[PDB]
Amino acid sequence: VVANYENASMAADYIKRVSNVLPDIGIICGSGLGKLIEEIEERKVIPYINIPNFPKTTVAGHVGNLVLGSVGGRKIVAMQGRLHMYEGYSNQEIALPIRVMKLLGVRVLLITNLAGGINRKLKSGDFVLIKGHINFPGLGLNNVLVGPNQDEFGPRFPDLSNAYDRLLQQLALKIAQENDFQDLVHEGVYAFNGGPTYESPDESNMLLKLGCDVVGMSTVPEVIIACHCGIKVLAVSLIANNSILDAENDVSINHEKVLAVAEKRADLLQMWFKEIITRLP
Amino acid sequence: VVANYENASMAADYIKRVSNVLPDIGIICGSGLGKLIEEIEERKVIPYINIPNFPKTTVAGHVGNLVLGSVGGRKIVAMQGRLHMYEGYSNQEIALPIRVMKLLGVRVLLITNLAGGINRKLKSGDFVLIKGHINFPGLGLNNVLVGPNQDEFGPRFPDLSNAYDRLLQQLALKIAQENDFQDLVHEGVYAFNGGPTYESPDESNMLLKLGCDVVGMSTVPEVIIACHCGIKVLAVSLIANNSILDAENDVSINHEKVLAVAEKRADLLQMWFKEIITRLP
Amino acid sequence: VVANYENASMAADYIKRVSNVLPDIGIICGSGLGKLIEEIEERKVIPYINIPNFPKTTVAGHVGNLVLGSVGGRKIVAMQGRLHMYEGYSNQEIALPIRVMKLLGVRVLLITNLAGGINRKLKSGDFVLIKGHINFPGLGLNNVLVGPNQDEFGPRFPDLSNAYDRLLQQLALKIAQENDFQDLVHEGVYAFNGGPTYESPDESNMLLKLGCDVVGMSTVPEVIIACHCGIKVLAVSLIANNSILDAENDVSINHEKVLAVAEKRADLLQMWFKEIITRLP
Ligand SMILES: Cc1ccnc(O)c1
Ligand SMILES: Cc1ccnc(O)c1
Ligand SMILES: Cc1ccnc(O)c1
Repeated sequence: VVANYENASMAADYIKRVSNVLPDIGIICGSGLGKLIEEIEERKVIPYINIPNFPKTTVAGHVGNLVLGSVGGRKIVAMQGRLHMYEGYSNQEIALPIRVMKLLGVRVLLITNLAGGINRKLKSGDFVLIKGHINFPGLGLNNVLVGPNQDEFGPRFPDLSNAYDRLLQQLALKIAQENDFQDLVHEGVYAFNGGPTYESPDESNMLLKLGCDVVGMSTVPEVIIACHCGIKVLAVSLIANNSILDAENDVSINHEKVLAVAEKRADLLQMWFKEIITRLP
Repeated sequence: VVANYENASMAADYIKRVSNVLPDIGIICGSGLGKLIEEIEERKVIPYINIPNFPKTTVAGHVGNLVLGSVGGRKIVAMQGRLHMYEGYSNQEIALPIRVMKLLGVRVLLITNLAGGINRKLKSGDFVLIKGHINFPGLGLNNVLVGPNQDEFGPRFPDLSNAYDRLLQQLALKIAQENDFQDLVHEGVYAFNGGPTYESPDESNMLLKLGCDVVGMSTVPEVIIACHCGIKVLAVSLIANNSILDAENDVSINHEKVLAVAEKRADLLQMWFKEIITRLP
Repeated sequence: VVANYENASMAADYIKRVSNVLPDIGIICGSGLGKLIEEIEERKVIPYINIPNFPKTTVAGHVGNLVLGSVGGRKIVAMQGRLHMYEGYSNQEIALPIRVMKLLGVRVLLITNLAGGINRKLKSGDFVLIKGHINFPGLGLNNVLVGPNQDEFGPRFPDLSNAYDRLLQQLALKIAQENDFQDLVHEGVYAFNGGPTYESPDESNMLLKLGCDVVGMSTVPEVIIACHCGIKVLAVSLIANNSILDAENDVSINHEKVLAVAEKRADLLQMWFKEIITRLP
């Protein structure tokens, strides 16, 4: 199923019939960082498998719902269960849920992820406001837009120089200052590793030389589809470890240690993003 | 349809029946840089869709013709409507038209493209004679030769160290000197970005560190198929912008600005390549 | 055919019925470096094409056998005819033979390859003990583990920091010292170029800047599948040329020169790996 105008429209039609919510904000939450979705008010939970033309996700299993409702007086739509390209999903499967968001009325997309630190000033537990990216799949002929262009959504050759909205970064930092946790908040360049193996010690050393501050396996595909169709983006990484320090000390990373960092920062990230949603212009 | 000896032969048979031209020069012209094709003498226009085993191009649409005839007393074949890998074409679809050129008798392939400047001495409107490349799709398992080797055309493991003929570069520069526009002509290393998103500001900064002079989304696949089967190559980029300066000044690139640069330099590029064809040994 | 638990089990069942050997060591030998397989004792040769669920290899042709028997009193299984990703094999086709090795009882995998030298201290004829890697296909969304995870074999997100066993490197070097050829033995970081074109002169210059010591077109996929399922690895490159010196002197590489280096070092590599097998803990 192609992520075209007709197919996205049929999914949006179903959603509008069931939910009655007209959202102008979308959210995609990272691994262990989804608590906010359980606090959406007057909410409606729609399993992906019920929505016409949504991608099949049963091989990977686990949760996959679209959730609509209100936060801070604002109308939102959330993806509960993100699609990752290391699972084997195609370009068309990644793009269709974002283009449905567009047809539903979304103008701002807020994204979180868990990532590895490269810049030496980053520690486990820090947040990074993403200000640009290095898209290794894109350079290597696996960009999320490879294929026919869907002209109704956007141009054949997008410019990404303003993909990460500057005023949204400034609002996120302002709220951290108001609540006295700005000492945790950095800005940086995100490198997209297709995955699913963690960056090796020598890949980490290479990324340091190339000007990368953070590395992870998500986010850049969704940012590109959003920018292509005119949706503004804020993207924030939670740092699980510093991979350069780990290479110097021969220390390993693993999914269990990552998720313990997520649990440590989940409630603060929930409070931060609730206020960001409330304060959006 | 595989780009094998049998299938390429059937396409060449059709072409020979219709055109009567036996070319020894091939040309592939970049976006907005095709005016020379409209001035081929005693010419024959063959739509791709009529040629057995040529790739289907109707999803992308727009022009797609093979044009045979004479320029400067020399017999040539031109591709009018280039195939780009960001459209989703396979390795086999890109390679078959070049291998048909080989079977028709082509010994020299002349290529132009529109590209972004990385080296600080490059301005909008400059030309770059390409002397080597950095093939990010190739390093990343998307080389145009991934698949079975077609032994009749070339070896399993090609050497690319002489892919860009030195004497052809010298002839191009000599002609620019004769017509007093050598101040526009540089040489440089071409980085292949699969695309279709323009290089981001941080990708541009990375490419500067890695020794790239120019970046674009074409040309390297055709060069590799030509080198594999023994065809000599001249490749010239027209620079639309300097992406490093643009990142420093927060200025955007877009397809409209690119095509205005193409129109500005089209007639000079036409005159240059007409003389190159006339003067080839 | 997916490289899952059921399918790997059916291949292992066939092999156990035919060979009676229960190996705990596996070997994969590089191009022109397979002489040791012809000296396996009380051996059993099983063509890939006879084994249920093994990948089809007739388009590429040439030898493809699994060979079981004894070396130095140890029980081994060898792949005679390696599968390379530049031939077009899928992730699932590369992984299934390694996962069959796991089910048969393999705990240690020994690998050799032919590679190009980047570090300036490497000469034609030198050996490199691989201590880490830079996986350009992996960064670019062509990692061998892209797809559903097969949970019975290993975790969704592997850590590769100990993929190249340190004690096995130390044993290999000790044996070289005992036989007075340690002057040929280096250690280094291996860059994976998907291929099949040799690294270009400008790609070589880039790899030097990025901390790569050696470059080649194999080995990293098998290492990752082995590490994922808990198999220890020793990987050794034989250097055919120095690509940085060749770029400075405008000298070419080709398959014929490569194989002459292989013949020059084949008998020493055979003796070295026989002793390594004998001495494994
Ligand atoms: C959380 C973690 C840290 C390391 N690298 C990633 O891709 C993810
Ligand atoms: C003409 C243009 C300039 C920027 N980058 C490209 O790929 C193309
Ligand atoms: C043997 C050789 C030397 C150059 N590069 C490779 O991939 C292989």
